[PDB]
Parts: sequence; C-alpha cells; structure tokens
Amino acid sequence: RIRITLTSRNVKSLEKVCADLIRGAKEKNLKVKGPVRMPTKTLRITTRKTPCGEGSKTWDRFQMRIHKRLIDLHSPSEIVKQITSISIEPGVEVEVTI
Amino acid sequence: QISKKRKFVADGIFKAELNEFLTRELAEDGYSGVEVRVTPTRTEIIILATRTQNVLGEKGRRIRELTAVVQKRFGFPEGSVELYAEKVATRGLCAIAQAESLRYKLLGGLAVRRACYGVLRFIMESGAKGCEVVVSGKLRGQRAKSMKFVDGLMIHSGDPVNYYVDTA
Amino acid sequence: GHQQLYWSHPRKFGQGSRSCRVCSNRHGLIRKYGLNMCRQCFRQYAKDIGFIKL
Amino acid sequence: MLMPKKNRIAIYELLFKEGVMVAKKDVHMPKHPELADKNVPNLHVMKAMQSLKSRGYVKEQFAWRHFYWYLTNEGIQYLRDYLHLPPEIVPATLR
Amino acid sequence: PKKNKHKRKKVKLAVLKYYKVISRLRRECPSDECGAGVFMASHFDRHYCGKCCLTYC
RNA sequence: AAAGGAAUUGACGGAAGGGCACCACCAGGAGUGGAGCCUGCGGCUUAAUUUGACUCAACACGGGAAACCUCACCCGGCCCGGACACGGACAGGAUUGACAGAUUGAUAGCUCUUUCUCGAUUCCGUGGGUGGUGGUGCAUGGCCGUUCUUAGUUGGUGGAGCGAUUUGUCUGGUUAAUUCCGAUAACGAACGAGACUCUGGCAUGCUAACUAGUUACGCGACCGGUCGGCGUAACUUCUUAGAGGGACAAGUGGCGUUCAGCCACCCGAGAUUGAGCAAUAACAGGUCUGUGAUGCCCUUAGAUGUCCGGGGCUGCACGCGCGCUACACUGACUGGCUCAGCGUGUGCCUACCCUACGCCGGCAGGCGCGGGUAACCCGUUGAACCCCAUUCGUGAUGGGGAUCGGGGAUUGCAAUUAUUCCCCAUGAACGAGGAAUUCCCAGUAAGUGCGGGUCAUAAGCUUGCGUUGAUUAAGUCCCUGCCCUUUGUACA
Ligand SMILES: [Zn+2]
Ligand SMILES: [Zn+2]
Repeated sequence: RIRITLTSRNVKSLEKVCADLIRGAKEKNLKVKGPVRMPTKTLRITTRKTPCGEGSKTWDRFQMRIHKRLIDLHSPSEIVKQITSISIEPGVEVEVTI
Repeated sequence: QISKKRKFVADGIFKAELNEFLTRELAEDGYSGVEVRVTPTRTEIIILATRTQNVLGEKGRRIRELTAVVQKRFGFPEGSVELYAEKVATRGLCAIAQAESLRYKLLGGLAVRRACYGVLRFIMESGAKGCEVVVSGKLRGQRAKSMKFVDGLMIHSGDPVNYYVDTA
Repeated sequence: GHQQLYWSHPRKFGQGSRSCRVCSNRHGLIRKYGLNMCRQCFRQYAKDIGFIKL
Repeated sequence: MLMPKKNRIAIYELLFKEGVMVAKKDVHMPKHPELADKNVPNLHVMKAMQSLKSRGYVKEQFAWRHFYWYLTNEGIQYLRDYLHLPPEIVPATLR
Repeated sequence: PKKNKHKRKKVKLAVLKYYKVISRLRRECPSDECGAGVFMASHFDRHYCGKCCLTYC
C-alpha cells in the first residue's frame, strides 16, 4: 500500500506525468487505483496598486493555484523505486509514504 | 512539519532572491535568468548566460565561488549544489540580455540615439517581428521627458502579451 | 553602549519586531504564508514567485 | 573597532576557511550563525569586513539585506601572511 | 556648561607596587578565571578585584 | 531684425450643429444633507500636537485601527556603528572593562571621587567618508492615477497640392465600439475595440477514487418506519476535477436603401454572466515617507546617525467629508425551530496557532488530556436575517443605549489620556430631516450575518463570501461632462 502524491501549480505537466506513471504501472500490471483529485487551494492576496495612496483607489488581485493529486498502489515497496525515475519533470514534486 | 502553501511560497521567495542576487552580481556575464532542477542526489542550478567566459572567472573560480555562496547563504548542505552555465541561442530575443547591453553601452557612454538605433537594428535583424525602446529621464538638458524608439509591430493587450511579448 | 540597557527593549511582539525581508521597512507588510514583504516588494516580484493576476 | 584578537582571528580564519563571507546586516544579533561557538558578534564581522573593504581587499555585493564578500588576491597573500600558513595550502575556491 | 570625557588616569610605574622587595604589597583575588598573579585593590572600607567585581568587608 | 501677405495642422471661444454615458438627467428605489456616536481633514492650543494630499484626479487615503517598537515629533542621558591614509602617542605600557560612594529618573565606569583588569585590534589632529522616513516629485527614474476605458491612432502603393499637408478615417443606415454596411480617388492593411485567459451556467456520456459519497446488504438500538449508528460489496446520481462537447442571431414571422442588422417566439441550462488585459501621446498630477532607485544641496560627535526612558500624533469657543446606529407595531423582548458559502490553521530570520472534549464559575476566563502542516481534527462549519407562539400597546414608552459609577478577567515590560470584554446602575437629542445632492437596471439595489487584512489584545474601515430578494426603465440630449464636424483668430 504505497501512495505517490503529486503537487503542482499547473495542470498540464501534472496531467502528463500522471498519465506517464499510470502507463508505466499499467504496462507492468500492478494494482493501481486511479488519480484522486483533491481540491485546489487558491492563495489570494489583494493589494492596493498605488505606492503613495493618491489616486482613485484601484485595487489589485493576485492568485496562485495549487493542484493536488495522488495515485495509490499495492506492491512490494522496493519495486516502487523504478516508477519515480521517469517523473523528474519540473513543476511536479513527488512525496512517497507507506 | 510545514504546510504545502508555505513550502510553495518559501520556494518562490528562493527563486526571487536567487534571480535578484544573480542580477546584482552578474552584469558582465550576459545574465538573463536562472533554472532550478531538484533531484535528491544533487540539487542543480542552471544559469542562463550568453558569454560563459566571464561566468567562470579565472579557470572556473567564480562558478565554484557561486556554488560556495549559495551553499553558505541559504543554509544548503555540504555537497548538494553544483552550478552550470547554459548557452542562450539568441541574445536579440531576450529582453534582459539586450537591456543589459543597452545599459552597458549607455553607461560606458555613447549618444543615446545611436545606442537605441543600434539596439533596434540588431533586434529587427535577429528575426523578431517588432521592438519598442523607451529611454527616459534627463536626456537633453535638465528637464526630463520620454523618447520612444519603435520598429515593426507590437501587440499590446489581451492574453497574448503574456507569451508573445518579452519585456525588461 | 552598556549591553545591559543598549537594545534592551523587547523585540518580541512588535511592529518593530517585524520588517520587510527585502528592503528593511516595517510599514504595510504582507504577513501571510511567510512572505513578510511589504506591499511594494510584493508587486515587484509577484510573477517571479508565481502569484499571477487572472 | 576594539575587539579581542581571538574573535578577529576567528573572523579572518573563517574567511580563509571557505574563501567567501556573507553577513546579515545585523546590528543587534548577539551571535553569528556560523560563529556562535568562538563567540563572534555579527557587528564584529561587518565592521571587520568594512575595514577590509576600505583598503580594497574584498569585493562586496548587497542584495535582500544579505552581504556578499569576494576576496581579492591581495587578500590571498594577506591572509597567507596575517594567518600564518604553509605556502602550499590553498583556499577552497582554488581546489 | 558641558559634559566632560573620561581620560585614562595615569599612575606612574605601579608595576613594583604589586610587590614589596618575595612579599607582595596587596592581597590576592580568589578565582578560577583569574589567579596566578591577580590581586585586589585595598581601599579604605572595601577590597577590590576587577574581573570578578568582588568587594571584601 | 524683422513688421507683413496667403495657406496647413493644433489649442482655445462668452459661435453653429450632431453623438455618447445612470462617474448625465427622465421612470423610480435605498439613501445622503438635519440627530448621538467612530474617523479624516480645516482651524486653535502645545514643548510636540510630525507628515504628504486640497474640483472630480485630497478629506475610513499613505493598505496609517499608532498604549512601548512603530516614530518622524518633545524633554534629559548613554553610543561609534568617524570605515582608510598621513603624522602625535606608545610594550618605563595605545588603552577596553569595572566593585563600593557622590551623581541620575535610572543596578548609565555616565562622569567625579577612588585605582584594579586588558595588552596593540586600540586612542589625538588632519583629510576624506558614513548615516538620514532631513529638504526640492519644480533635477529624476520605477510605478501609479487621470484625459479614458470614452473609441480613438497610424504606416505602404495610389490620387490631390511647388509645399507644410490632405483623401484613405465620410453625407447616411447600423453597432456596446473608426462595429460594420453603403456611398466613394481610393485599394489593401497594423495598433486600440473584438478575438484571447480566468470565472459563472449544462451533462444519468467518458475518467473516476477509505482524506469523497450514494445505495443493495449484515447486525445493533427504538414503537414496517427512524437512526451523521457500526462495519462491509456494487456503482459514480449527489462531492471533487480534468479531456472533449455545447450557443452560433443558428430556425421561424415581421421590419429593413432587401445590405449591415433590429424586434418578436419556439427548441433549449443558456438568446447582452462578470472581472483581468488595455493604443498614439501628454500633465510641471501624486510619490525623494516602500527602497542598499536616487542627482545635488544640507547635517555629520554639546548629530537631523543610533539607543533607553516619560511625553506626542487621542488634545477642543469651532467647521467640512467618509461611515455606523436609530427615530419603532412589517416593530421590541423572551422561548422554540432550521439552513450556507469564499476561505484561515504550529512560521529561516522571531517570542506570535486553529481549536475538539471533560471539570469549576452567571461572563470574559481558569485547568488538563487530545487532534491537526489540512477534502482527514476543529467542521454536517448546527451563522444571522427570515419562521412559530408569549408579553408590550403609541407614551420620548419595554424603541434610542449617547454620556456617566463600582467590580472581575485577558493580553503585554507597561493600559492613566478608561485598548478589549462582562455584571449592575444612568436614561440625552432623535418621532422620518429644508435649499443642493450621492448611488443603481436581475440574483441588481437593499436587509442580514460569516471569513481575509491590520493583530502580543482587535474593526463603526477595507477586501471577499454567501443568505432573504423587489419597485422602476427597455428611452432622450432638457441638465452635467466629453468626443467629433463645419467656422473665426493678431493665440503656438
Ligand atoms: Zn507586499
Ligand atoms: Zn576578582
């Protein structure tokens, strides 16, 4: 019961590496339960635009999304080293616990 | 331990301070940006520069010095950082490198207009579609004003200014 | 001076206990998520951290 | 400034230990981060490095309230003479 | 008026006033950070060593 | 050394004519202006009441809700953090620290009395510097506001002119829009608009899952039904979120130089969802108080650096503005009942956190075991208004809760000029506000609460979230601004 946990700020690299990891685990046919899409946390900081406070008080709205996914599989726990060597694309980082 | 959000924020502050410090040291090197790639055998930091021979110093003194100062300042461990230099293909399509080149021409001193027209001519000869250079300040006499140097076409609004327009 | 009264004031729990992590100012800080920058240094480096207007 | 000789030679031995120097703008930190043992203050390091700078022995940058110090080769022979060394021993930037 | 600065006061060759010639001319400071030559100044109602800031009587 | 003639572009008018916009009126709603109160600004006082801003484009604005720090500002004192070089000094010691006692507001070797420690880093004058939230945003950048989010702006070849320059970019129709149709010495284009990104609305069709649920079961508890009550096997309706699909004025009727389009109606989740982005080019617009962005001037050791301490920005014969709370019977007060949603959560620097549950109090709270770095624990987020019964009965009344007394707790080094909270007491104008005026067109105004910010304590402000949810318009240039065309100039 080893669960690999993926996190990024963009959806497309995370979707490519999750598709590649389930393709590498469906080619060897371990039991893989599919990607479980955890809800996105928006970090929003709403600051004022003007550096001295003189104008017509227009406000500025920043945000950043965190996309949080996982794959869970039942296997021997040293077979699991060979799948996480194809997943080294930037953005997405991998946290593994048992 | 620490949150996912505070981890993402603190790594973003690491990108910000690393690019700001590398701009403040490396004016001469053709510094345009940095590239982090982290694997737990060795954490790899890739510098974008157009001239590597000023990145190294004396037989590679300043790149091992740069490895040492990033190891010292951010609290990095003994032997997890090594430092590379990637060659950028086009200097005329990176605004940071050409912004430093115009800065170095005008700081080493030239007419402002022949500097800006050499930059606009090289950018339109490198294969871009367009350019715009504003050099503003105390240009002629003691009263400041705007001087704009354009050639070709430019897109100004919408979402395609985020991936078709390079600025500095 | 004396090292029993010089900087003897508590620099816990204050507006002088916190400052900008870039530009040494203490006013109009953004304290959330461990940024600790003031608002101007947020707006310079905003897309460099990844906080993007959308 | 009037410091002990031991904290001063620990400062100069730190600069010969790694080759570079970073301080943290701190007037009011009681101890240095690397130099808590050997009891060095941070004001000692910052004004010791300005006394190095005012003769031209170190190259300085300041970014994000962090100092950076890059030693000249005048400082290489000066730390071969002030710290008392065998002549085949090099700093870690040259190894 | 004005607040004056402090100048280092000059007793002249008191280095033989730590001894009497075999036999010392002032009394010893008990210490572990001091000792092996460190004495206390004997004032009229008190006795003073510098580093431990010790008063006797 | 020009005065003058003719002609082009622009600015301007106390000229003529069109056009647009709820930062305009009209249809109208909640209000504001009169009232107590928080808060900013003008004055007035102070030792100081620091400061920038004065029509939108100042006045709940500096994310500025300051008890110390903040902190500039006042009264008194310590401090080199005056870095290097020349010379004076100097191992018969350059000189750092220091007990008792006078001093002080101080357990400041601050200094004076007094006389030990330390041992060339250090002290004396020069030069030169350093530090400044000190000036001048009228020397400047960066960035931001505004003209303006109005719909404007410009090349290439061709025509017109000796020429500056003009047509292209317009009489008209149409558009949210120089958006298009059409006319046509113009033809084809570029920037802005639009396209584009994000969000909202649809899916029994796909992918799907103990940190998410449905349901067929198995058992427990209660008189077939109820169970968020305890655990299993199939599914993806409800939760999450990707990949594509989908709405295009496409279908119909009418109007329409039969052309742009406009109006009406079915099928449909949907027949103008909302925000970001933002051109030519300019203002003596604001910001040297975000900056180790700064140019020069200033001060630079009886400092405008820098620290510690009391004080200040909070003062009030007085104005102006943002706001809150109400002037009650659709109400007030007491009990019951039942429902959200954006999100926050243990920290390089650095002490600062969300809180379950049990015990003790009428509260703020006290005390302990727990959980949580998050779809896991707080959390089914048992939110307020709204709903259902009790009482009150038009009274300045049980509305109004301003001002004002004693007490308890929390934070913190410290609450006086009450920070906050709760107990009890006290009952001021105010009964719906005059000339002027502010804001607004569908989940909109408005009513009502809950998160984020600032924060050791924390919201009458701001930024979002939802909930209950309408009247009125489907247009005009009368008013107020603005753009455009023709026109006048001795204005540039
Ligand atoms: Zn910020
Ligand atoms: Zn002693």
